[PDB]
Amino acid sequence: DHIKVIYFNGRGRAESILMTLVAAGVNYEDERISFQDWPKIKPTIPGGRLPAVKITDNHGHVKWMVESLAIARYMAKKHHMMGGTEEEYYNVEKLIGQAEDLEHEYYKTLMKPEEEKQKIIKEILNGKVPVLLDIICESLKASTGKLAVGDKVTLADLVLIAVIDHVTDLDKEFLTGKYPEIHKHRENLLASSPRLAKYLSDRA
Amino acid sequence: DHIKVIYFNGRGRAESILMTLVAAGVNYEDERISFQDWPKIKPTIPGGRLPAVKITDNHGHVKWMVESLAIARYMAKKHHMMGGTEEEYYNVEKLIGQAEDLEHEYYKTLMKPEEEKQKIIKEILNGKVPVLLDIICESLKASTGKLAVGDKVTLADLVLIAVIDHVTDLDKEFLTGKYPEIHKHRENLLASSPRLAKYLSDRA
Ligand SMILES: N[C@H](CCC(=O)N[C@@H](CS)C(=O)NCC(=O)O)C(=O)O
Ligand SMILES: N[C@H](CCC(=O)N[C@@H](CS)C(=O)NCC(=O)O)C(=O)O
Repeated sequence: DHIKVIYFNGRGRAESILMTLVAAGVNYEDERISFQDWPKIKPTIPGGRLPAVKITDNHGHVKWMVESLAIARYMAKKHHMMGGTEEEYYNVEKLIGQAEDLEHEYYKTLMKPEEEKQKIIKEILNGKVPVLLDIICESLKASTGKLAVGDKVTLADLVLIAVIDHVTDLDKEFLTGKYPEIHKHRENLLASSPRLAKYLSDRA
Repeated sequence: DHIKVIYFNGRGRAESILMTLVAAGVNYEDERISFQDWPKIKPTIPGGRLPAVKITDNHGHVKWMVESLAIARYMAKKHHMMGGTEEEYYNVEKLIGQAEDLEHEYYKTLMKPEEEKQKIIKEILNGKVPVLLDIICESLKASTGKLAVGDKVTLADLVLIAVIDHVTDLDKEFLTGKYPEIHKHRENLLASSPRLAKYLSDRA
């Protein structure tokens, strides 16, 4: 199957999809759409929104998928990255939900004039952000292995790395000297997934 | 097992958990915590946040669960409400993600003075809300059965009903004469789940 991932230029919602395929060792085509080209392409995308995934097989079948984390969960399940038991499934989902909570705080800062952007950053960094980082640390602490859940890569590992990258976009040193569990998780994940480490280093 | 669901007084994040147990016919204890009693109870809750679920078996084991939709997904999976195939799993998750997007627009209106609350309501109702309602309508259209995904209740059905209830909290008539798929889905769901219909009618 040819898998084409269609998104805007950056690590936004598509990152969960990209990292899942990378970690699972699945080949795919990147299609980054520029702001200027979007109006033309928008009507050709079922549902008119990105990320979208177009899967084409060698017998002419075309499957369109939308909703970034639903795509990511589907692919993760296919490649045994959603937990091997019900309990591990719950713990995978628990960390995804916590990471997504944190992501929504980050979202508050987007498409705002610099002036109120810094006010929001200060608000969230003095409010919900450290609360969620600690809660995530507790989730990581409870793992029986080196990763979010056990010793094998799950979607939870991938969503966490992406959201932490957004936190450090807001304040580069926010995690410095703090949250040892999150730092250790990043080390362990990159150690366990050379494919992901290479991907993260290569990223434009 | 005794299942105790702990939340604040209302339909907020706990609703997905409550509706899942109701639809699956699982008995549980409701524990609603008042604003005034929260400070005392907060330290006794692992992670210090609600919803939380405490499950106690008849051999003294105590299991604590947090993160509302991770709990809901876990319970839904246990009771065959997350899809019967990978494709149905994806479609369940697609509608959950769409419904949660809509929920986050609703969240924008919370804990705001009446003045800017109405400005935000007008903004979202003229912006992302109708966009997401239509996208949800398309998801429903693509079902092979009467419900969100097939003919049997899934977590997607339940999350959708709860989020639509929040939209109508903001504007009672927003769906009137519009979004026929959403109206039909509500009818079909209540028809298919007398347990849920009774629960929704009884709600305080
Ligand atoms: N629930 C999201 C929704 C994606 C979304 O918000 N897409 C926006 C990203 S800019 C979009 O494509 N918007 C407007 C447009 O397509 O014109 C997902 O994770 O896929
Ligand atoms: N991701 C959410 C997080 C829940 C949450 O935001 N809980 C708030 C609801 S008011 C809370 O308990 N907050 C503050 C406190 O416990 O003092 C979930 O769905 O469970």
